[PDB]
Amino acid sequence: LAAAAAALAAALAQAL
Repeated sequence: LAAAAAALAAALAQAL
């Protein structure tokens, strides 16, 4: 679950 959370966190960061 932390692995998944981090993946998505990165996606948002990279969006900008």
